Amino acid sequence: ADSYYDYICIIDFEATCEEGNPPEFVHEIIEFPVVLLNTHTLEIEDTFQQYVRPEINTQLSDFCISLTGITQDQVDRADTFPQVLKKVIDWMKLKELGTKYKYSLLTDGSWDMSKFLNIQCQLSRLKYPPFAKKWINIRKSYGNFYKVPRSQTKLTIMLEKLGMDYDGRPHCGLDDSKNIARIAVRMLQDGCELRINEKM
Ligand SMILES: Nc1ncnc2c1ncn2[C@@H]1O[C@H](COP(=O)(O)O)[C@@H](O)[C@H]1O
Ligand SMILES: [Mg+2]
Ligand SMILES: [Mg+2]
Repeated sequence: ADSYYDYICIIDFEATCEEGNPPEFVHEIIEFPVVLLNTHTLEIEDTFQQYVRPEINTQLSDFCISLTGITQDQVDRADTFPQVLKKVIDWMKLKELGTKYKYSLLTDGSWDMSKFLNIQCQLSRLKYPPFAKKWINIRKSYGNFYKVPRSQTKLTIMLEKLGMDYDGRPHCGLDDSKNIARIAVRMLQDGCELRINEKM
């Protein structure tokens, strides 16, 4: 398996939303998961998961709660986005990412990590983190490696094509991140050289 990176960090956010995806509703991140994939052992070595308390639209819609399974009380008890991002940065530093170990972020598309983070950093008046400015977009990697159209790189289809079931609850951010990590593991086992393929 490709050992170009020592670790791959999979991040797939959940955000506030309304039914019908209205463009005037401003998204806030409500779940910040990180799955740490060891490229040498091909094991998920560790995970990070925190909910995040939205401030612009504090009350989750019924649609959002139904979609993600995240409840109002779970976000009520959560820390602010700046506090959660601080914890993520600490955790990554603890894992020695970017110092002892070479690493990349891996995502399920541009929206699913970068655009939500971009919106949220605007809202929180934070710099968009340089470490998140490039990533492996696994839909692009999968499409190019298995030679399938974009229509066939939906998360459930990627799993099904490879003889895998979805493990856990779809639209739980940590569970989606884990399933994306499972696909990445199989791609590495299959001989794919996963590489950064998208920049902001
Ligand atoms: N069907 C949908 N309708 C409205 N928003 C959605 C829908 N699917 C996903 N989203 C939004 O996009 C986020 C990430 O999607 P996902 O990674 O599939 O859970 C969700 O947390 C929602 O904010
Ligand atoms: Mg996603
Ligand atoms: Mg998700």
